[PDB]
Amino acid sequence: STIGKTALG
Amino acid sequence: ASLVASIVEARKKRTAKKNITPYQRGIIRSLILTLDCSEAMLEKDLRPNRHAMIIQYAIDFVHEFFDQNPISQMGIIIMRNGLAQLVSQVSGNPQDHIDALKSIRKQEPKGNPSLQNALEMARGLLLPVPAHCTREVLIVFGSLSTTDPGDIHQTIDSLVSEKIRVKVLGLSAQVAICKELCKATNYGDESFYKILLDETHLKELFNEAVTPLPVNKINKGFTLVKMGFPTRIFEDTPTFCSCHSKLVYGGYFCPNCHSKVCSLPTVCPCCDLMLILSTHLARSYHHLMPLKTFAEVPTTEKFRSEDCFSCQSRFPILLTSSRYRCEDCKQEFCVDCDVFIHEILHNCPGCESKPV
Amino acid sequence: SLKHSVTQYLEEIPQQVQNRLYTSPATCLAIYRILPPLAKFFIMAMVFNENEVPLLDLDKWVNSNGKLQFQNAIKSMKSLHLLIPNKSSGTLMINLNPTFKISLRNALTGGEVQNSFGVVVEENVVSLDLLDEYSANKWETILHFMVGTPLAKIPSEKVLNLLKHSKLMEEVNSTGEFKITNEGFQFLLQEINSQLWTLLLQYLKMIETMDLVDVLHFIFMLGALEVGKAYKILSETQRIMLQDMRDYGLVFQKHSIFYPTKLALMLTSDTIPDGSLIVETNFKIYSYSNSPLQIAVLSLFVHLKARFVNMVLGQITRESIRRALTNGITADQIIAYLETHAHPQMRRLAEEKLEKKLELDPNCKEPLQVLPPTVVDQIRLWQLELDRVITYEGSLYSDFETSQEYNLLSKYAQDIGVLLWKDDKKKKFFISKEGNSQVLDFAKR
Amino acid sequence: ESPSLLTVIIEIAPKLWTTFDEEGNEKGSIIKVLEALIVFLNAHLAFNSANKVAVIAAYSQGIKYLYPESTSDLKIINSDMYRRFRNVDETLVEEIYKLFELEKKQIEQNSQRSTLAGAMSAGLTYVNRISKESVSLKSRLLVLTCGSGSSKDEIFQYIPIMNCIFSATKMKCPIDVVKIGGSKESTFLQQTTDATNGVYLHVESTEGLIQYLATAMFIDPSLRPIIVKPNHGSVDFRTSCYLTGRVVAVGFICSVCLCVLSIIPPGNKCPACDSQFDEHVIAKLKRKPVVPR
Amino acid sequence: MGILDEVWKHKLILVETPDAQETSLALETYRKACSNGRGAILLSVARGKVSEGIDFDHQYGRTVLMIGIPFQYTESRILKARLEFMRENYRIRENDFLSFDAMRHAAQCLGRVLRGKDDYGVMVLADRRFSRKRSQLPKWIAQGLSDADLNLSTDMAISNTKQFLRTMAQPTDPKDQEGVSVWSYEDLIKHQNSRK
Amino acid sequence: ETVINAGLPPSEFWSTRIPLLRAFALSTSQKVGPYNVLSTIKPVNKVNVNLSREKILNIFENYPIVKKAYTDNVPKNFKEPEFWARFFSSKLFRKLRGEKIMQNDRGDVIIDRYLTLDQEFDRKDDDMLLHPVKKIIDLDGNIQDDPVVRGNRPDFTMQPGVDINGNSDGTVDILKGMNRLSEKMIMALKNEYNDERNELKIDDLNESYKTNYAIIHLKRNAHEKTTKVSNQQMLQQLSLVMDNLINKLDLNQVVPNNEVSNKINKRVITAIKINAKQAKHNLEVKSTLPIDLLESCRMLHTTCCEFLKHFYIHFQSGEQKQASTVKKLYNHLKDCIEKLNELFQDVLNGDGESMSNTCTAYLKPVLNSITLATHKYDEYFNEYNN
Ligand SMILES: [Zn+2]
Ligand SMILES: [Zn+2]
Ligand SMILES: [Zn+2]
Ligand SMILES: [Zn+2]
Ligand SMILES: [Zn+2]
Repeated sequence: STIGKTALG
Repeated sequence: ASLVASIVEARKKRTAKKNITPYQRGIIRSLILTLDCSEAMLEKDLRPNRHAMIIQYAIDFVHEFFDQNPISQMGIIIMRNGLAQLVSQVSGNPQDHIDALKSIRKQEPKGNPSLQNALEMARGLLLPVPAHCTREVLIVFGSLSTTDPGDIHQTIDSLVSEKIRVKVLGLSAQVAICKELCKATNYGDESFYKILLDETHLKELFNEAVTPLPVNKINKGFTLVKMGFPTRIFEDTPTFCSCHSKLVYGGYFCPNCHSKVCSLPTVCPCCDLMLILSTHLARSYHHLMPLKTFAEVPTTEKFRSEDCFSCQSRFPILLTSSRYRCEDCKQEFCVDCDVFIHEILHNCPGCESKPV
Repeated sequence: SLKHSVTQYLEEIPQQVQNRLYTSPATCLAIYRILPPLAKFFIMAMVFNENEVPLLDLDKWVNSNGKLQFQNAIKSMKSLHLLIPNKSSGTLMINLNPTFKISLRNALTGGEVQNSFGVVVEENVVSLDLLDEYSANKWETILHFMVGTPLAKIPSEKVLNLLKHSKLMEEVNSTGEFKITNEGFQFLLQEINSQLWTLLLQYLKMIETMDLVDVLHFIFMLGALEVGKAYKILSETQRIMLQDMRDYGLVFQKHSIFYPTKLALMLTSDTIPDGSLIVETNFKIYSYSNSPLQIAVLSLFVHLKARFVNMVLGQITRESIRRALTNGITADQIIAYLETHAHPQMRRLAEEKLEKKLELDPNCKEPLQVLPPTVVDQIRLWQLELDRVITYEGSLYSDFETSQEYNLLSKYAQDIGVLLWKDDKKKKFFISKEGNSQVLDFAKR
Repeated sequence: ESPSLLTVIIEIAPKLWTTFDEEGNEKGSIIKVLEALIVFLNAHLAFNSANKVAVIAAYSQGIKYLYPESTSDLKIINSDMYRRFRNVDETLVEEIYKLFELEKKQIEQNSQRSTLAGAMSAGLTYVNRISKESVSLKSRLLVLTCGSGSSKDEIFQYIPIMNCIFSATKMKCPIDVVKIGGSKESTFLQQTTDATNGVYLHVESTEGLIQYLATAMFIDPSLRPIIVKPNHGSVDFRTSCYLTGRVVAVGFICSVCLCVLSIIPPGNKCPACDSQFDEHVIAKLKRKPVVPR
Repeated sequence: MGILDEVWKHKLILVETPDAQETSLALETYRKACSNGRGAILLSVARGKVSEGIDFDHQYGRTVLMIGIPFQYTESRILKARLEFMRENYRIRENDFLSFDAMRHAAQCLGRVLRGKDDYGVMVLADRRFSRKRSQLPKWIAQGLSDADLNLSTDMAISNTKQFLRTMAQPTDPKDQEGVSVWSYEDLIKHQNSRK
Repeated sequence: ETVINAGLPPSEFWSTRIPLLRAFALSTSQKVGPYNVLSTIKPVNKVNVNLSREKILNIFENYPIVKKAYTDNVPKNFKEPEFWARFFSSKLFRKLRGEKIMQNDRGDVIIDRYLTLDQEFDRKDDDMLLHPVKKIIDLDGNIQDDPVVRGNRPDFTMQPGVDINGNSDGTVDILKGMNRLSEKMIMALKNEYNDERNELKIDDLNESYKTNYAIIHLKRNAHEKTTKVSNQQMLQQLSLVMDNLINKLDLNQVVPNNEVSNKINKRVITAIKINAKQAKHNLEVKSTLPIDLLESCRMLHTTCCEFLKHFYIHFQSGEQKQASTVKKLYNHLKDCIEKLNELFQDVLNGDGESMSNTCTAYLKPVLNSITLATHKYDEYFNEYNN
């Protein structure tokens, strides 16, 4: 589950 | 009706256990374990695959076999690529056999099995073993066809000449040659070839082979074996071991050549007399004089007491009294004690308490 | 946690107070049971020997492997002043506290105990009918008030005041109501034994001038008493505190004689399942809990929809999780409650998934998950929504004549950990309101 | 950090204790051990509330359970004593009170063999039921024996006691032995203690037995690996010959019934299995060492 | 197609041939392979010479596969003349006799598998038309045939065969067959007394 | 170590290692069983077919004709690889594997010339296989049991298929090949390296097999180990303990005195210290000696143990003729004692006595065993001989 990882961009 | 069903079911099961006599059994034995590692092992009948379950249960059998029989020695062979491959020399060290089986884990089975090649290799392995030892072969066969380079019937006759008894645990269905091999080598007994019917039954078949087999009247092997009991020695400075030539702090000093051996029970590396402790002999006494099976008391007859003699557990009031009394001392026991007193503990508590 | 939390509280007690506490054998037995298992071994050996024993011999008693345990055992004993060291003739001797040694010896053997354990009256009362029901009702009532659900009966004023002063279940006069904070929900999650000590420890802290030693002796003594078997009513401070425990349900009085409650026995030490629930990917919840408390606690962060006698069914909605987070509950607690009360079917299905995953690729190992991943992720994301925008209170400093002064002020604020934002290009920096006074004082000097 | 069941097997035979009392200056020394045992049980119960206790007695005409009292009252201990300890102590004192009365009634009856082996077997069975009932308790066995009194025979006691070692090892249940007798050590009990990671202790005088029990015997199964066994003796793991009856360093065993023999039996036949032996094989064994002529 | 190649891995392949002596040698090899554990498969004709007399018991016969109904060549002048004569004289329908002739030759092959009562073997009648001819089999063969097994596929038959062979290898309780499937002298005397 | 510098006879060394030698020999003296090698080869336009040395050997063994064709062409006609390419493209390969011989194809010019030789070999093999058959299963007699029967000839469905011209279809030829291949495999198994009556009898009706396991009843009467009060006294003691227990029991008295408690504690600690001295040192264990010296000690110990093992084997052999061999072993054993002493002297002058004590302790048990062997041998030699 990816929640805290930096948002893609 | 369930409670009475359990009792009658137990009685039916207990019926097979009712008959027990002190059959003479060879405590000292040499067993060559042959395992089938061929394309037939890739089948998924036994999850995950036949190879994995056989190898895993082999490890348990090795541990159980050397715990019940400490003096015995064992060897491991595997049929692979149409040839019999030796994976561990016949010895009395369980660790070596366990390690050999562990290595075989990764090996992928392939090719066809060869009973003759395995039996010929097993025949050679069981030659140096002393005469007093009872030769034994435990083949775990999984295929339905055997490809041999020669006439296997000659090997069966040779095995009978060398007094080698073969036990075969088939996996799929009966095989004509396997049945003949077991029957011929077991003095005509046809009960030494068994094919399982599910995963659970395999463990029971493996555990059964642990116990020593009875010997026939005609066969004679009575003899004496020279042995000694070494004394554990504590030393401040480590010393070289005669068995492995390695530095070990402690060991057992031989009572003949004073050579130190890392572990027991093993043949002395110098004067080749089997060193053992009194406990090793003790473990096998219960086989010689098994404890007589208990008979359930009738409900009508009165009971000696309201509580179990050994563990003091009240017998449930309940249909049929759940009391089992030992014939020799006539003292009731519970169901838990009945299984315990005949599987783990090998002496009836009441009999020892009785003063003669 | 009781084996450690209670130990920490005892250590904080002054040495003189601890020596007084060891007078009662009953307390000594309780203090004996809380020490590490290795400490028990050494203490018991020293109880029956009236002589000094060197520390080296005690070290020799332990094997090489268990050296770490020995270090912990000696530290714990020294912390509680149980072992008194003496240095003389170049030898470090250790002896047991005479007060603790004598009291502990009296407890084990038959001797004078000054009626510490009480006196039996031979008047037994059925526990399954009255004492158990009384204990459940009192604990049920106090817990219901803690959860916030309406309930006609109100807890006594003394317990209400303790909760008000207590950190958990914060109450706000401006709102005019009482609400559950993060600590309050943690208390609910904790087992009965942990919950009981949680309240008892707070009461011990609150009481000032009822002597502390007298209260502690009664509490430890209460554990010794068995369910039922009333004992004759003991210091005056104990009597009033006994009434307080009665309000808590720890003790039952017929009006003369007080019957120890089942909770008292539970206070001594430790010792489909009820309360379990199923969470589906559709966010529905079905809890097989018939207890009134289980429904109330679940309703805190779940939008209940209907109920049967056998079970209660609801659904997680943005409103429910939002309400719980606003109260003060963290998303981690919400998942923890759901996982610990997972239905056996969910556990069985999760195990099957893990087995299949291991079969596909046993090289990689992952933790077993009982709840569906999506439900957990959605709850976590909802919490992140509340913290979407962060607001700080402070002041902004700018318009600096020289860059050096601005840099020095920014560095000073960062050092004391009160700088929130800075920008050298604009020569501006914003600091927290807490550090505003410190920054202003530094600027003046 | 888990409960540990403690089973005590105490051999109380008037013949053994009477000899010990007569040999020593003290009279009625059995009381000292009995009272010390009560303190020992209290100490075990104080270690942890969860753990339990069991006591088994092996008297002349059989074995009885001192505690727990069978489901099927005099005041002897202080009433103010803690109820948890008082219950065990009161029942034990009542049971031993009755047991001594039965022994007095059966004094005329004569017992030619000891019953320690039966009690040890009974104790192991009690351990088994406790583990079966609860699913999760460690177990331990303590044996109190007196060696001052003369023993008519002990070979019969080898097989039963030896079997218990395997049973104890399977459950990983240590068995400790405390001996109060003239002889420094035995041969069977000592082997039992060292074969299952247990403590063996011998005390010359009954006085001060509590110190021994509290310091040495008081090793719970939870912390067995980290504690060092105070036992100082060394077991030999040897057995006496069938015929000569002497400890054998190098000897012979027949493959049939597995019985030790220091020397070749007369008649070339095993004393035990009554089975003949080939003359050729025994001749090979009797061969003298090869020496230059 | 290469199907025989896959067969060669598991069993030797022996085939009946017009020469009588060569067929005898094939039977000798087929028996030897079965006895020594190598395993062999015998391809023969239902209406041939091997079916009339050679008994494939115990290890020799563990599975019998009937590839089609052994029908006679319908377009034969001799057969047509006999059928017409039989119909006019003995009043036997042509179709009835043809089924009778085919079934007798299939039944005889099936019956060569068993020598005693301990012997076991799996009989396979691989043909669509055998489904409706169950009543024409010998009574003892029909009794062992089940309704579920009346119309089967290859996958179902193989799964059924595997379970059957596994079960039949297990030891049988003597009490089960002590006095029902086999009679001792005492049992025979008891039965005789009961009749009288 | 034990045969170059030691000088022990090479033959004696292998005497005690027989099982290891036998296992090694059997690891290469066993061969797989016969099988249809050609049926395993699948060509899988260009097609790649793989071969292995084991595969090549199997083809030669099962099919002598291929071996005869190969042996001629090995270096002479062309290189080996070209042979297999020609062979697999020839009609001989098709015939050998039982494939029906289609209309004359390209095949191979050279290999096809051996078809006549292959047919001759097959005829010879068929003659060898042919032999009298047991009358129980014989089928020639059945057809000839009525030599005069001249009934109607069977339809074409009961006869081998024939072509329009009347020539044989050719299916029977491949069928006979299967029979020949199976017979060749089974006959090859039986290499140099009333019966029917028993089979016909129904076994199920025979008497059930009865076990004949022996039974033994051991006598539990063994000798006792070898290097009383009156009833009234027992009753008096029993009464005294009975009165004491009922009267009053004081658990406080259980506490020991100051002096006795110290003595009890001292004894327990002393035993613990001795035990603790052993439990701290109860992959190879770390050694203080240098690696090079340690390895030398390992070599000396290993050779010393080997000498002792052989000496005891001959000493206990119980054969007078072994005396000659025993003498040499004894002399070798004596020399080892000097070597052990010599090594200690070298360490004494090499390590300055610092490691000499450690080295002596390491080799002390083996040295004690060797000197014991000499004393036992000398003592027996002295009295018995003279
Ligand atoms: Zn070693
Ligand atoms: Zn030796
Ligand atoms: Zn029981
Ligand atoms: Zn009995
Ligand atoms: Zn014997």
